[PDB]
Amino acid sequence: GAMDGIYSASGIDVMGILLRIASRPNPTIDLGPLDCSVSLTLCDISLPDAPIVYASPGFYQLTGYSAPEIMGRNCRFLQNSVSDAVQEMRRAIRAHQEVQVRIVNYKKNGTPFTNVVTILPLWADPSGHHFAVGLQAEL
Amino acid sequence: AMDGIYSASGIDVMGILLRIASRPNPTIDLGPLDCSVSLTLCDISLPDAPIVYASPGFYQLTGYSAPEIMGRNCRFLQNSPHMPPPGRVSDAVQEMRRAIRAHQEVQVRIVNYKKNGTPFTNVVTILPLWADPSGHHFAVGLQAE
Ligand SMILES: Cc1cc2nc3c(=O)[nH]c(=O)nc-3n(C[C@H](O)[C@H](O)[C@H](O)COP(=O)(O)O)c2cc1C
Ligand SMILES: Cc1cc2nc3c(=O)[nH]c(=O)nc-3n(C[C@H](O)[C@H](O)[C@H](O)COP(=O)(O)O)c2cc1C
Repeated sequence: GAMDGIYSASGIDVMGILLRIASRPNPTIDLGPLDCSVSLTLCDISLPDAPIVYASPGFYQLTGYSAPEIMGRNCRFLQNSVSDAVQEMRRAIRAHQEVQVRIVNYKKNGTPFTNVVTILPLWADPSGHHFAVGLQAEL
Repeated sequence: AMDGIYSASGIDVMGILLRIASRPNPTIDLGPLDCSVSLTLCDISLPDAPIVYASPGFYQLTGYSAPEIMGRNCRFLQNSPHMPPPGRVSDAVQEMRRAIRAHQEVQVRIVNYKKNGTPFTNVVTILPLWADPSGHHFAVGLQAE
């Protein structure tokens, strides 16, 4: 039992999330391949204002932020050092629909980028937690 | 087309992991994995099983960089330039060797050396893949201190 969870330092089971992605009915977006450098956030929609409960190394690398600086915050801070992508994401998330947009975001140093953002709200799990996954990519 | 914007290497590592997760007759329970996991992918149909991909977690765990380790066999991790040669060879090495050869899952613990010479008890798990559209067999390794 000393090896329980040694392959997730966060104790988050991202692979559980991957399984949900693959199992979703009526998938509308194909992610294509993901590797371990992927920018990825998990937000708990079951908590008020969809706070970040996990971000991959790839997200920190993309944005220049660190864990204490972003954990527990809504992803919208990325939009500031407004776009119709914002409302497209708001509405999709509300309907629990998959959505993909391009939108201008900003790294910690204030540098703007065009971020290709995919959000899969997925679903509330029997515990009631509701992990939404977002993937980011600088184009 | 947005295909491949979420894998700069082109490789579907996470599709690889998912297949693994749901494999029949598992022998080891991997447990939870996150995106920091140290991971190597080796093409064992190519001479001396070269690394064709290592995760950010692998470079963070071991201290090497991509161009230092790509194309190389993973055994360099058993070597510190600042240790004396071994007669004391771990059973871990043979177990890995024999498992790889039989396309068998295997999990051992063994001493490796970060690039700065520090030993760590690496818990290495090696899993087999099926022949890719290539006809090539791969092995996925998961490392962790
Ligand atoms: C899992 C997840 C990841 C998200 N990632 C991003 C992102 O990378 N960039 C961004 O601008 N918005 C992202 N968002 C969108 C914002 O968090 C927010 O939902 C958006 O601004 C619409 O809501 P609002 O009108 O209240 O601000 C993400 C949302 C979720 C649920
Ligand atoms: C995917 C993969 C990952 C491996 N990862 C490690 C590792 O992290 N540490 C280690 O000491 N050996 C690792 N090995 C083992 C060596 O690469 C090699 O197979 C082992 O030393 C046995 O072969 P040998 O007797 O020729 O040295 C890995 C092998 C494979 C195929």
